[PDB]
Amino acid sequence: SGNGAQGTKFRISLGLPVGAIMNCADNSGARNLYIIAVKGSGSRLNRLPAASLGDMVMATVKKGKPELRKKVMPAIVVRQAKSWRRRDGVFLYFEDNAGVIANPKGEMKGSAITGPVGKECADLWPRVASNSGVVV
Amino acid sequence: MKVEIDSFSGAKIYPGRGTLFVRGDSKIFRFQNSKSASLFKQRKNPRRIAWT
Amino acid sequence: SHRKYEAPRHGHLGFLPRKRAASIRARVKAFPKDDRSKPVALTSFLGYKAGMTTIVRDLDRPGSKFHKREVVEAVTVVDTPPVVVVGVVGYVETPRGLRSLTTVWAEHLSDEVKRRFYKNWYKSKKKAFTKYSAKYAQDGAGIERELARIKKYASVVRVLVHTQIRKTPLAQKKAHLAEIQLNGGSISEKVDWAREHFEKTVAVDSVFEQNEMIDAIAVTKGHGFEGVTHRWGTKKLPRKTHRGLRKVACIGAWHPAHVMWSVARAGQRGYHSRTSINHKIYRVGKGDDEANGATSFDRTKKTITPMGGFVHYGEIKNDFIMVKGCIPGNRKRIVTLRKSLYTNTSRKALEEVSLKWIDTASKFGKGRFQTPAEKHAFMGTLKKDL
RNA sequence: GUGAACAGCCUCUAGUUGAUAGAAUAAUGUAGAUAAGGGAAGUCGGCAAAAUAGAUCCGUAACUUCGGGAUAAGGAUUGGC
RNA sequence: CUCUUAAGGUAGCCAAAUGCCUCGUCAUCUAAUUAGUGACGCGCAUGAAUGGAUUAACGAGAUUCCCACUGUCCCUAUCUA
RNA sequence: GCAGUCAAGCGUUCAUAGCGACAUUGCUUUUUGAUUCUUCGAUGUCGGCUCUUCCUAUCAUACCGAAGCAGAAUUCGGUAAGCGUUGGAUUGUUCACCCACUAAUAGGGAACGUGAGCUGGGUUUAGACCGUCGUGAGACAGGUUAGUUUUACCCUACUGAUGAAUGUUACCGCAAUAGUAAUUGAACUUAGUACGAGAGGAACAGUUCAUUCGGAUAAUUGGUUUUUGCGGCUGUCUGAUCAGGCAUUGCCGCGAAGCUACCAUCCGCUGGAUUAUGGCUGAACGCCUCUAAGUCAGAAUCCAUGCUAGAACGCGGUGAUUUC
Ligand SMILES: [Mg+2]
Ligand SMILES: [Mg+2]
Ligand SMILES: [Mg+2]
Ligand SMILES: [Mg+2]
Ligand SMILES: [Mg+2]
Ligand SMILES: [Mg+2]
Ligand SMILES: [Mg+2]
Ligand SMILES: [Mg+2]
Ligand SMILES: [Mg+2]
Ligand SMILES: [Mg+2]
Ligand SMILES: [Mg+2]
Ligand SMILES: [Mg+2]
Ligand SMILES: [Mg+2]
Ligand SMILES: [Mg+2]
Ligand SMILES: [Mg+2]
Ligand SMILES: [Mg+2]
Ligand SMILES: [Mg+2]
Ligand SMILES: [Mg+2]
Ligand SMILES: [Mg+2]
Ligand SMILES: [Mg+2]
Ligand SMILES: [Mg+2]
Ligand SMILES: [Mg+2]
Ligand SMILES: [Mg+2]
Ligand SMILES: [Mg+2]
Ligand SMILES: [Mg+2]
Ligand SMILES: [Mg+2]
Ligand SMILES: [Mg+2]
Ligand SMILES: [Mg+2]
Ligand SMILES: [Mg+2]
Ligand SMILES: [Mg+2]
Ligand SMILES: [Mg+2]
Ligand SMILES: [Mg+2]
Ligand SMILES: [Mg+2]
Ligand SMILES: [Mg+2]
Ligand SMILES: [Mg+2]
Ligand SMILES: [Mg+2]
Ligand SMILES: [Mg+2]
Ligand SMILES: [Mg+2]
Ligand SMILES: [Mg+2]
Ligand SMILES: [Mg+2]
Ligand SMILES: [Mg+2]
Ligand SMILES: [Mg+2]
Ligand SMILES: [Mg+2]
Ligand SMILES: [Mg+2]
Ligand SMILES: [Mg+2]
Ligand SMILES: [Mg+2]
Ligand SMILES: [Mg+2]
Ligand SMILES: [Mg+2]
Ligand SMILES: [Mg+2]
Ligand SMILES: [Mg+2]
Ligand SMILES: [Mg+2]
Ligand SMILES: [Mg+2]
Ligand SMILES: [Mg+2]
Ligand SMILES: [Mg+2]
Ligand SMILES: [Mg+2]
Ligand SMILES: [Mg+2]
Ligand SMILES: [Mg+2]
Ligand SMILES: [Mg+2]
Ligand SMILES: [Mg+2]
Ligand SMILES: [Mg+2]
Ligand SMILES: [Mg+2]
Ligand SMILES: [Mg+2]
Ligand SMILES: [Mg+2]
Ligand SMILES: [Mg+2]
Ligand SMILES: [Mg+2]
Ligand SMILES: [Mg+2]
Ligand SMILES: [Mg+2]
Ligand SMILES: [Mg+2]
Ligand SMILES: [Mg+2]
Ligand SMILES: [Mg+2]
Ligand SMILES: [Mg+2]
Ligand SMILES: [Mg+2]
Ligand SMILES: [Mg+2]
Ligand SMILES: [Mg+2]
Ligand SMILES: [Mg+2]
Ligand SMILES: [Mg+2]
Ligand SMILES: [Mg+2]
Ligand SMILES: [Mg+2]
Ligand SMILES: [Mg+2]
Ligand SMILES: [Mg+2]
Ligand SMILES: [Mg+2]
Ligand SMILES: [Mg+2]
Ligand SMILES: [Mg+2]
Repeated sequence: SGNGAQGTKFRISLGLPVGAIMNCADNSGARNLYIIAVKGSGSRLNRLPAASLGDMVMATVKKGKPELRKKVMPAIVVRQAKSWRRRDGVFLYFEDNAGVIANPKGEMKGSAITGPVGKECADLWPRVASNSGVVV
Repeated sequence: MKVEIDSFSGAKIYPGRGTLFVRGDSKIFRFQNSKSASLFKQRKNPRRIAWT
Repeated sequence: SHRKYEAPRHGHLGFLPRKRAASIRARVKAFPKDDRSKPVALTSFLGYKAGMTTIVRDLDRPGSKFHKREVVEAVTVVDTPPVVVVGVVGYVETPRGLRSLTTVWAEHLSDEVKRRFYKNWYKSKKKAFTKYSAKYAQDGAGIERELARIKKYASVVRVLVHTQIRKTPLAQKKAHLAEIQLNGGSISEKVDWAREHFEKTVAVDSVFEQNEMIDAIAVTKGHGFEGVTHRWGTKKLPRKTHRGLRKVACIGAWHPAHVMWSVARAGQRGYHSRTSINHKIYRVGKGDDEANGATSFDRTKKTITPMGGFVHYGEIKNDFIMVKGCIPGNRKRIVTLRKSLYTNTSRKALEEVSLKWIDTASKFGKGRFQTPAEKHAFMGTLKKDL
């Protein structure tokens, strides 16, 4: 999470450190999302901040509509490739890393999400959950 | 509790076991272990794998 | 001078010296506060760690994403045959601390226990408690009047119990003997209870119970001499560093001109005494039972031992405690299980659990089958058989 | 023999089997490997490592002293019978 | 037009391995650039075989960035001699 | 660099809520200087990396007092160093400056901590280009490029490991002393409430999670592979086959076991005494006053509980003690 967020994530395995580039699963016109910082993130000497499913990240768009580039913006993680472990006992993992552009309240800039979305993310951000395709 | 089935080896997947893969489209995949997972990532074929 | 950036220190200074324990049996350093109003009780219990397995159960935690849902948890199964009382020891308050005043032993002592007092049993003349028993012979007096003094002195009464190690798949024939504090009412009623339990048996279900949090006192699996990197946690030095990099770089400032008690050095890792608390009891096994591993839901007649036996341990043919998560020490090693030193209302502490399913597949590999019944009821018939 | 080959790898003739030895396999090393997710965020600096690679057939930019640039780049293929 | 010791910086070129001020100003590249490049030039102290400017090809030379690559790192673990 | 005394002024009004001029008393030794006492038969000279510990002039976190404190936010002050104080772009830099996260991104010391610990980017040998200077050889805290980072087996210290002697040998124990640990954020709810004209907008109790740290652990998932365990492949060699050798483990796929990861899972206690402060009763002083006597409440503090070691010259209970 970070805030603007409804509910609470149980901890899930991190896979998207600073510098990770993930796919942009929305119709915003952005193709990349370059993670420059993670919202929750604590501090530890030389730990890269790393996001996981359904966290809010600060990101920049490396590829897409010119208007959408050379600036930082919140994004929300809807898919991660790093396998994580649900309390129901299953280690699952999506096939790529996707994120959706969002404002600080959590409201997507887009209106549609290509790809499936992990439920943990959907439960965190209703507005994400709205425009979502298949969830989990 | 539910037992699943390996979508490669046709094995029984009791809870906690193996891995769950959520492909591009949304087709969910299950492997009881790292072996049938590896064969799947290798693009082998259950129909030609004698123990499946 | 003032480190460029801050970080918390590596390691815990409260678990020093990182030296090898002085007994593979970890010492119960504390017993619960006695409430001398309840029946006479054992406070801890001996047992052998047998291995782990997985569980399934609905969680009861109102206000959680996973409330009224199934979770899968890891558990450890400790092999717990009934223990046997062979004496009681009497401790008196002094301005120098608790003091053992006398110990009184049972008349007949099992071979297992006797073995404990020898280094070379086989070539011994086994004279272990041979003269002591005579104290009983003369109708009483001797013994009779030592119990007498534990009664009038002694602020605390411990029993001497020992494991029946032979019920265990363990090869070790020598048994384990430990003092266990009695926590039922009145000194007198305590030594009475001990007296009456001489040579007799005590089982777990008479001490522990389901949903109860208990502590686990054992000696950590050893690893011998360890470098600083793994022993303390310490960052790895860069690739380019000459003379090795699994070190720490600055063992100290110039002043104090002494390597200090608080910096990481290589040495022993493992084989330490740990007192791990708040492990919740998910199952009290009955040895006579043949549905040890069964459930109100999963009705099938199976015992707790996984297919192929607990790896490096064997089968559980005895009573057992099955506890949530993990406990210190490794398979085959003696554990003390102590009941909590406090009354935790954690709500997590208070949750009553009902197991729905107990994993009983093989652990010696990527197991696929719970019962050989099930295996064959899937594989078909093989080249052997029929 | 393989192969473009006095390459590498295996062999025949000939020649050696000589470099203190035994028991263990802690830390730390020297030398050789691998690593989920991320992918230079490490660092003075991609140092070190990794990646590419043979051959056949397609394809190939700016620029240029018109000779080059050029294996530019970018693709497909490759066994056995 | 003028002062001065013979004259008084042309053609070019540039914060360049030559610029003090200086981390120059503008533009560009980045989330962010004492870095890089393109430009500007009263240029402390550029400048014409004390060679100036251009320049294809070439370089175990100095430097910037991209793609690929990866245990350099996040953050360590494991194996062999 | 930091802190005071004065109180002209600022602060609608009002010196002192928060500030404070003209003057003036101090403190500090991470600045720079001044000196030249120590080292020139030699104390390795910047930065960073790594790690420990200390100071407090406190940035965060606990509890308070104050306000020009309505609420929210903030600011001033007390007890407080128990606990934390980060990820990056440019630079050899310390410094600086931006982006970004955050509860907060406090300032310092430890031979300007730390080179038989690293690194060697800068600096400052010898090669070389420029520019300024010089007739020249050459010079230049001007720019630039390339430039060997040695030894520990000794003592001590630190980490772990044995161990003679107290009749012998064994078992169970005591606890002096020493160490000691947890940390921080959010959501829900309280509540669109208290307060407020509006804008806005809290907290205690309760619930769920998370950050950082610590200790274990290996059911599970993942990593590792000389299980050279099974299979596949290239070259060659054993006449063929079968089955094998050699290719410094020939290659590739899977691969149990062990080891192992916020890449995995579990676990991380509760009593007291205080501090600031606010009070009680109460004189001094027939009033008044938290204080003088006495005394209540009270903090991330302290002391215990708990947790680690167990004094090898601290101790207790108990068993057996020789025909070769
Ligand atoms: Mg760093
Ligand atoms: Mg800009
Ligand atoms: Mg595996
Ligand atoms: Mg500091
Ligand atoms: Mg180590
Ligand atoms: Mg070196
Ligand atoms: Mg296993
Ligand atoms: Mg010869
Ligand atoms: Mg030799
Ligand atoms: Mg290998
Ligand atoms: Mg990797
Ligand atoms: Mg990539
Ligand atoms: Mg850096
Ligand atoms: Mg960098
Ligand atoms: Mg450089
Ligand atoms: Mg360089
Ligand atoms: Mg290289
Ligand atoms: Mg590699
Ligand atoms: Mg590879
Ligand atoms: Mg041409
Ligand atoms: Mg073909
Ligand atoms: Mg003149
Ligand atoms: Mg002219
Ligand atoms: Mg001319
Ligand atoms: Mg110029
Ligand atoms: Mg030029
Ligand atoms: Mg320059
Ligand atoms: Mg860039
Ligand atoms: Mg750069
Ligand atoms: Mg330029
Ligand atoms: Mg010139
Ligand atoms: Mg000339
Ligand atoms: Mg010319
Ligand atoms: Mg060259
Ligand atoms: Mg006023
Ligand atoms: Mg006034
Ligand atoms: Mg003011
Ligand atoms: Mg001097
Ligand atoms: Mg000298
Ligand atoms: Mg010295
Ligand atoms: Mg030297
Ligand atoms: Mg203070
Ligand atoms: Mg106060
Ligand atoms: Mg006022
Ligand atoms: Mg106000
Ligand atoms: Mg507000
Ligand atoms: Mg405010
Ligand atoms: Mg002040
Ligand atoms: Mg401290
Ligand atoms: Mg941070
Ligand atoms: Mg100093
Ligand atoms: Mg120094
Ligand atoms: Mg030194
Ligand atoms: Mg050195
Ligand atoms: Mg140097
Ligand atoms: Mg240098
Ligand atoms: Mg030189
Ligand atoms: Mg240089
Ligand atoms: Mg060189
Ligand atoms: Mg020496
Ligand atoms: Mg004697
Ligand atoms: Mg509401
Ligand atoms: Mg108002
Ligand atoms: Mg709030
Ligand atoms: Mg660990
Ligand atoms: Mg295992
Ligand atoms: Mg033959
Ligand atoms: Mg045949
Ligand atoms: Mg041979
Ligand atoms: Mg050879
Ligand atoms: Mg081989
Ligand atoms: Mg008072
Ligand atoms: Mg008083
Ligand atoms: Mg007074
Ligand atoms: Mg009173
Ligand atoms: Mg009091
Ligand atoms: Mg505390
Ligand atoms: Mg504790
Ligand atoms: Mg002891
Ligand atoms: Mg002793
Ligand atoms: Mg000694
Ligand atoms: Mg003794
Ligand atoms: Mg005796």
